Amino acid sequence: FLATTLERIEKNFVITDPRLPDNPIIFASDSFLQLTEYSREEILGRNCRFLQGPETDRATVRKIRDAIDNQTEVTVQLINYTKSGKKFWNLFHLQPMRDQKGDVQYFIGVQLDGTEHVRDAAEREGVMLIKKTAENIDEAAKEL
Ligand SMILES: *[C@@]12=NC3=[C]C([C])=C([C])[C]=C3N([C][C]([O])[C]([O])[C]([O])[C]OP([O])([O])=O)C1=NC(=O)[N]C2=O
Repeated sequence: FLATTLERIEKNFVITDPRLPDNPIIFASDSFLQLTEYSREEILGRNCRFLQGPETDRATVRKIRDAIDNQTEVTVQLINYTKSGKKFWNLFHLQPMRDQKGDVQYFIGVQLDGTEHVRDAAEREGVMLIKKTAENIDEAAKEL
């Protein structure tokens, strides 16, 4: 699956379609593929939960479930795994994308990878970056 211009935006993100069974990934940027080690054909049509593994905090996963069910934004940190099983920390931001009547049409997820759980200045700078990125992608996705 060749990258669309959207997917060549130089940021780590995915877009899912909550109309399709299990809210699957339909767009995944090249940097997301580089991070996770999967090809685009391997992850399209799958729910993002395949990135989770034994050390993933399930309490945090439930925070994300609740955000999606209530169609609201969330920002959390959790451990995720690459295809080859390497752990990374994921500073993750979710937000819905709404149409001209205000209904959610897609979800946008922005991921910032790190080697540790961040706090204080590193957390603040991380969250500044992922929120700004989410806004950029919301604009890009308006024409999908
Ligand atoms: C995945 N990012 C991500 C991006 C979007 C836009 C969405 C909608 C979800 C994710 N997930 C969360 C996952 O798909 C799921 O929502 C949760 O596991 C909670 O639901 P379940 O049914 O499992 O309780 C992401 N999960 C990750 O682990 N990493 C991300 O990058």
